[PDB]
Amino acid sequence: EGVVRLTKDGQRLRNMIMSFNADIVARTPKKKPFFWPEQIAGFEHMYDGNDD
Amino acid sequence: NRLESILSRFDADWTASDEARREAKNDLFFSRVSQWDDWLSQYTTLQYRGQF
Repeated sequence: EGVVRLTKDGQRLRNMIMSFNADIVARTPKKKPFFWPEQIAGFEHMYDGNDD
Repeated sequence: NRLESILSRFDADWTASDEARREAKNDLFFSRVSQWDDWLSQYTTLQYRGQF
């Protein structure tokens, strides 16, 4: 046995956890408000993201 | 005869030190092959078994 045989499990688990967390970062929808379509009827352009 | 005496002596010595032999063999296997001493659970069900 060398030196990289006994660290395989921990390294694989580290890689899997980092991959799962990257998936969480990428595919999770961000924080946006919950609006009824009738609450903002005619006001849709106000919440686009502009600062006008 | 000689054969019977030799086998009797060997059997006495083997049986006297059985438990120490088994414990030392386990220590060798644990520190050289793997720390999951599962003779059974080889087809029971495949579950994660880390080596840390």
